[PDB]
Amino acid sequence: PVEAGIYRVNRVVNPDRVAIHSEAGAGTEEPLPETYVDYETHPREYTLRSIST
Amino acid sequence: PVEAGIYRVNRVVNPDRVAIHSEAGAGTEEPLPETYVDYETHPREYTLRSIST
Amino acid sequence: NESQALGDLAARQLANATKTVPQLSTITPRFLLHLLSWV
Repeated sequence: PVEAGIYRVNRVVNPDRVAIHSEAGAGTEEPLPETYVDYETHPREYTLRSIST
Repeated sequence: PVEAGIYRVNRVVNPDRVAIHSEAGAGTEEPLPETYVDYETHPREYTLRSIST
Repeated sequence: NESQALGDLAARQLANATKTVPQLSTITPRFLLHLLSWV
């Protein structure tokens, strides 16, 4: 259901830019990466269309 | 079951003549089509036939 | 043109849009994490 005829689909942009750290062995005391999740500033919006007679 | 031995099958004629309006985008204030559903004036009638001895 | 009623562009300023949570395209079913047993 759409409450007022407008549907907005929000999407993540650049999913490859989220940085994670994984250790293979003998963990150290190095600084961790700092990141965030970015969104699209112009998401696609759907508005309902009519079929009538 | 047939109540009195006669079965009439009513059918729609010219189903392609029912006009509908569908909008692709940015709906306007244009007049809507006016239509109806037409029937066949001479439908086929089935009457039961006897198998007896 | 000479409009006879209120338009959609002006009318939608009073309406709330339905918003989804952000969609991540890198999500996978991750069947291996469900197939294994964890000790």
